[PDB]
Amino acid sequence: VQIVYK
Amino acid sequence: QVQLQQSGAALVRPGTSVKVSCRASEYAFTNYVIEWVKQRPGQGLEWIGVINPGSGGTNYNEKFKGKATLIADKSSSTAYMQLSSLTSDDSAVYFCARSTYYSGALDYWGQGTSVTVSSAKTTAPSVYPLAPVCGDTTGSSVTLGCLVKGYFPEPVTLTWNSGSLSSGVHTFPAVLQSDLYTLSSSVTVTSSTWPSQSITCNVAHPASSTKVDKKIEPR
Amino acid sequence: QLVLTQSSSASFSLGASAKLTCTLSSQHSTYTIEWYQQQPLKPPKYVMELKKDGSHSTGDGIPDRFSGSSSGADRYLSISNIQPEDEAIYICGVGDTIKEQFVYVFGGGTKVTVLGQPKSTPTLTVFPPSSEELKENKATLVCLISNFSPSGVTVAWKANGTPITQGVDTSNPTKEGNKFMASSFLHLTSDQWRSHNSFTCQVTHEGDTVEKSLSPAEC
Ligand SMILES: [N+]
Repeated sequence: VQIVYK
Repeated sequence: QVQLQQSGAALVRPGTSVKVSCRASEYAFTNYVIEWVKQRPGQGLEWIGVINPGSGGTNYNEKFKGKATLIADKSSSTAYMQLSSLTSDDSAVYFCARSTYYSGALDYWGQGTSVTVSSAKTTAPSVYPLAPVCGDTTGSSVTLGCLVKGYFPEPVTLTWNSGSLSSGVHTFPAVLQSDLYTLSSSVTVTSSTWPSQSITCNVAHPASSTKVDKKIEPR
Repeated sequence: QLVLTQSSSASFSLGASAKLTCTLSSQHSTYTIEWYQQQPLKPPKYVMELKKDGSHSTGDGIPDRFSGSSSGADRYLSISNIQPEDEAIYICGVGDTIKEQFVYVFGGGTKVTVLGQPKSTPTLTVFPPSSEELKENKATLVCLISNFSPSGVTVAWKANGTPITQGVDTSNPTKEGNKFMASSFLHLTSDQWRSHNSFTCQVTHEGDTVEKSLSPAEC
């Protein structure tokens, strides 16, 4: 799945 | 208003470094991240990287890993992108933009910083008076011109009769051919005004500490 | 592998309905994307976030003319009653975190043209070469294009009514009040200027053509 961590 | 304000236009030489600044205001600096976007002049957007101000963590597009260095200062609420080893490829508009830790939306964008990597040398313009060919002198109005050819860098200031001619003036932004700028300005007066009264364009090139006044004479 | 493919830069009538497509790479079918609007010489603006189910959340000052929808890997931006201000390049973006490494990628953009806009036809001013410049064995013909809206023009020079394409520098259109202005320069030798019957500056705008010719000949 799409994962967005910055 | 959420705002990001970047440093100004930069004209630098190949092989050099540049440092663009991105100052955040009216939002919590360390509750969001800063991302940087390249745009070459006729091309699409290219993503460079992101700095997490609160963590100091960086993520970068692989292409810019040896080119861009991203840093943020919490105490100044300011984000910086250092470009190294500048080639003419590095010549673009660089944007900063706000994003969240956990979603993709670049929701607010800086104004941008034009970075120009150029070798062009400082050149005073040749100024020419433009009078109409005889076919263009039989109207109720008459339009005169000024050609400012082969100058570098920007800008030039152009006025007519030292600013006493203000309406019916159209001053066109410069075209760039081979690292020299050219521009033209027109002024439209009633045919009863010229040539009976004197019309002169005043061209100053601050970079070369030069000014030229060209009187428009009938051809 | 993370790839955004945008449908072909297309045109819509003023007040018609537009449907742009941003298609995800097969394996990234489920992904949330962002739409961005870039207007002439403006920073990009965040338009919306759009999810697999077609649910969406729009950015600051985006009218409710803009909605989103999804079908498999396809992400759609729909503009109802399209306006002149909607003229822009629409760019999609998508984020993902692969190896704890975050990457953002943009599509190539879709240039959106709004047809049948309020039309102001260009004024041409064409200047011959100055005596001074001719004495230097050179000749710049100047075409000044003003008082037009919307901004889209092309410029063609003619020599004795045949195409001349070498030595032409044509500006982009820029704002001048509530209209646009552009300039074009045709660099000749003094012999080329003297040896021809006529030169033409020919401007196209919204299906119209305006032209202004001048001659070296005596009146
Ligand atoms: N499209």
